[PDB]
Order: sequence, then structure tokens, then C-alpha cells
Amino acid sequence: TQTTGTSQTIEVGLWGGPGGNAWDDGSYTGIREINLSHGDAIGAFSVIYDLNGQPFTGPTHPGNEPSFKTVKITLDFPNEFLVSVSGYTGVLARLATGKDVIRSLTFKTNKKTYGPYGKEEGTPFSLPIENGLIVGFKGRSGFVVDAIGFHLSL
Amino acid sequence: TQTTGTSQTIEVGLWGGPGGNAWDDGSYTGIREINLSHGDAIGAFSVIYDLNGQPFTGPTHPGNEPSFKTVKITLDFPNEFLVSVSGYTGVLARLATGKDVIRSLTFKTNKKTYGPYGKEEGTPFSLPIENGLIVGFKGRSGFVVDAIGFHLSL
Amino acid sequence: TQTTGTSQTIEVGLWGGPGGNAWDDGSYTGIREINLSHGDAIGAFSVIYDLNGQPFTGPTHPGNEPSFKTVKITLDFPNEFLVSVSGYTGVLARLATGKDVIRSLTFKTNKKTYGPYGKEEGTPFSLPIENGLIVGFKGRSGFVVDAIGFHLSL
Amino acid sequence: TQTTGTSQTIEVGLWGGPGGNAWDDGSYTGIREINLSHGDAIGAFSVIYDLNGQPFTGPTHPGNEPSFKTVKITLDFPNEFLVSVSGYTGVLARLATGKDVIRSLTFKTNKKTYGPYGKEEGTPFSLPIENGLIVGFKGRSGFVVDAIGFHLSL
Repeated sequence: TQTTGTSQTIEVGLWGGPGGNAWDDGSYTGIREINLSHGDAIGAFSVIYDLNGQPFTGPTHPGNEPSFKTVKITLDFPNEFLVSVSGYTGVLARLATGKDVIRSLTFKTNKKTYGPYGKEEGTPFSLPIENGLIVGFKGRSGFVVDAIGFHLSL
Repeated sequence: TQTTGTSQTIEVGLWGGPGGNAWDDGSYTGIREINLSHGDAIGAFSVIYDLNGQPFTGPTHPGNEPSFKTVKITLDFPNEFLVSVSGYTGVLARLATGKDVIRSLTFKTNKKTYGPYGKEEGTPFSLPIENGLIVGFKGRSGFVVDAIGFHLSL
Repeated sequence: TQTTGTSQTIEVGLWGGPGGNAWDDGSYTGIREINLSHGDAIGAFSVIYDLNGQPFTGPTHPGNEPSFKTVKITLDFPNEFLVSVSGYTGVLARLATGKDVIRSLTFKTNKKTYGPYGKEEGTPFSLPIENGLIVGFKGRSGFVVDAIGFHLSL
Repeated sequence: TQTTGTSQTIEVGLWGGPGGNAWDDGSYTGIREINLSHGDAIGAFSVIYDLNGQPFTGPTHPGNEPSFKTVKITLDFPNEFLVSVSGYTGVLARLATGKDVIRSLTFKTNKKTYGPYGKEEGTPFSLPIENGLIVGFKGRSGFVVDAIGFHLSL
């Protein structure tokens, strides 16, 4: 029985801490580009999704670590897609929060591996995908990415 | 195993004829507003979809019928959503094509019924929904709506 | 957010009347065989589904009309599958109910068409499928099939 | 466009190593009971699934560790369901293959946490779920569980 007008997708996560503010890009039809920043953790994180064959700029999550290395991951959409996302969660001492944040991220597509970005220190996590696609990102962000999760769909 | 970067949704239809030119809005997360025109058939058909909580203007399919009455169904999204779409398919003599078109359309939500619009002549068709949502429209259009179909999702 | 332990599928329908008693086979991974009976309407309707590569007999819905012609539709699973199901709904006078029942049914796969079975009288209905599969049947049955619906999945 | 008669579900994993023999229970409508054994790792792993309101015993994966302690996790289906599965993957001294096996497993439902079972040594992994359900298990087994994966559905 349908009780709401908003469609849904499987959602896994979040991995990371309770700090920062929650955000959810929602779901689309695929991923075209990922723009992030990294240093001793992951700072900025924004995505260019595919929306029915055309690019759609997702909401930005710039964080607040201007010193970080900026990176643009341009996927050969639609032939290239993520088959795994992994990383590390843990406290970043200098933040003085005592809460876990995303210290590192690695993106593996059917074509190549991007990363590891940030610092691989803390507790690892990984989401290998055998069938289906990540069609959206969600998480929490403050000065850095506190947590991350994914929307999945066939 | 995943072999493409484009996600998908269930698709039903089309109902109608082979005339006009094919179009497919793709899929989104919901429906906010439906714009259409009608007279002896359904002429224009355009939708304002929901895309993760924000409106997204779907591609237009105005057809070309100056005399048709225009209707703007503004749903109380997300509390109100379609639970059924029905109508009639059949030849419209004046088009001189001999091909079926969408003569009528009725939209029923969990709150009320909109229509019938057009003329209920020809062969009826209906898509009652018990679980899930219409998240996108597709079809064919010329001077009027030749055919219509739907993308469905939970 | 997940609030129940039972998974779900999109469900379309029901087409037919409010008579009889409700039944729902639930969802599986495909359809292998359909056994029905027909005359001036569709009486019995029972399915053998596929469950992860192996046959699984669903609950029976024989109705209570013993005089109909019995038919067995054995699909070449998994290469052959339904791409459309259509039929007619309408009153059957000898039932003395004045409520619609399933008068006729037609099953079209990517290989061939089965039917029409029963009597093509009343109001037609059709469910053409472009993407996705019927993975379960539901409906209402009394003396004959009063209504029918489908569980859909990618 | 549909090109096969078998439906599908999202599949995540595998977590663990390449040893043992691959197995896949397929997908169902939920989980009713989990039977496993553990010692210096996870040995046996068998599940009783829900299939449209009726239990369905999945194929067994007994492994081969007579000394392992057996555990039966009977969920209060459908009110109780897994919201997270986590564990550890790592080498076993007695295997001398340098390849990982599932050393530990922890099952968290919306009602309680079962485990940890086995030994929490090696590299941790976790699959927290925010929306959707695990409707099937897959993996690899020899004397113990080498790897594990999940079928997911809304």
C-alpha cells in the first residue's frame, strides 16, 4: 500500500560520526563526476549526477578545509561506473570533537581505482557492489565529511 | 552483475497509437503538477516532477491545438499522489491518420479524481496502482498525445 | 526508513470487481506455468512460479465453476516471459451479483500469444510491459476470478 | 527493455576471501532465522527465510568445524529485522593461505544485537542499512565461511 508521494531507493550507511550537519542528495540515474578535496581527511564532496541522460549538478558540500588538495573524478559515463567505495573512519585530532569523520575514501569503478584520498587511518569500511548502482550520496558534513552513505538501485 | 552505469525503473505501456513522435521524460522521485489541454482528445501534456524534494520541470509536449481547454493539476505533494491513471484510445477522424490517439485521460489520486478530460470514445485502458508510484511519463505526440506510458518505482 | 521485515514489490491492479475473496500469491523470481479454466469467463487461475531457478507451486485459486475448459500454459522459462496481459471485465448474468468479474484474459510473451480465453465482452484492460517482469499474481476469486493484479520487479 | 525471465535484486559484497566454494541462496521476502557456528571464525551458516508469509529453509552451509559452538538466532518476524550486519575478515593461522575468511559476524536488528560471534581479529567490515532489507545471503564456504554477501530489496 502506497502512503507517500516520494519514491525511494535502498539506502546503506552511514559510515562515520554524528558530527556536522546531515545532507542527502537523493537519487538520480547515475554518476558522471565526483569533486572532492583531501588532506588528512576528506573535506569537500560534491557530485555531478546523470539525470535521464543529462548531467545534473548535485547540491554542494564544500566543507571548510581550504588547505586540501582538490580532485575531480570524471567517469566515462555510462560505460564506467562504481563497483566499490571504501575508506576509513576515525577521529581527526585537530578538530577537537572526539567524533569519527571520514579520514579516507577510495573509489573503484569497473575501469580503474581512484584514490586512496586522505589518510588511511582509523577503522576501514567498504561497500563492494555485485549488482546494482550507487545512484545517490548522503552523509553529514561540517568542516570535513563526518559520514557518508549511498542510495542503491537496479 | 552490473554492466551499465544507467539505473532503471519498471516501465509499462505504451497505450495508444504509432503516430506522432516518441518522447520519454525519464524518471524522477514524484509528481508535483500535471499540465494538459483537452478537447476531442488530449492535446498538450507536460509535468512538473519532484526531484528529491525540489521541483524539476519536465520536457514539454504541447502538441498543437489552439482551441483545447487547458488544465493545471497541482497535487498536494507529497501527501497526494496518483493511485490510478485511465483513459480511452482511438482514432480521431479529423486527424486523417486512421491511427489511435489518447482520446481521454482521467487521473485519480488518494485525495480526489481529476477528469475525465477529452472525450471518452474508443477503447478504454487503465492503470490502477496498489503499491508503488508513477515517477515518469513517456509516450508519443504530434498535434495531440498519440500514446502514453509510465515509469514506476517503489 | 525500514519499518517492516517483509520486502515488497510494485503492485498494479486490481482490474475486475469487488466480489469474491481476496488472495495474493506474493512475489517470486519469475513465472514458469499458468493453469486456468475458461468458458463464458475465467474460472480457475493457478501458477507455478520460479524461485531462484527452481519451480515453486503457488497456492491454487480454482474458483468453484466445474464445467469450464481447462488450459495449461507452460512457458519456456527463462527465455520466454510475459510482456503483456490483457482481458475483459464485466458482469456475468448467471452469477446474479451485478458485479464485474474477469470475463477474458490474454497472455502475451516475447515468443507468442496465449488466448484470448473466456468471453471478450465487457470493458477491456491491458498491461503492456516494456521493462520489468510480473513476479507474482494477486486478485479475488469466488465462483470464478473476480479480479486480478500483478506484482512487478526489475 | 526486458530481455530475461528472471527478476533480480541489488547485491552487495562479497566481503572475505576467495577460498572455499561459492554459494548463493537466492532472494526471498525476508529472514526468519539464522543458524551458525563459531570458534576462531564463523563455521556453519544456514538461513530460514520468509517466502510470502511462509518459512522457506535455505540451502545449508555447514562448513566443517565439529568443535564450533552452534547458535540459533530466531527473529520475531516480521516485526524484527536486520538493520546492520558487520564482522571481521582475516587470515587464519591454521589455514596458512594468507587469504581472509569471515572471522567474526555481528547481527543487529531493530530490536537487539546478536553477537559478536567468532573472533574479532583482522579487518572489520559493516553494512548498516537505513532503508531496505537483506532478502538473501550468498558467500563462499570450505571448513568455514570464507566470504559473505547480501541480496537487498525494498
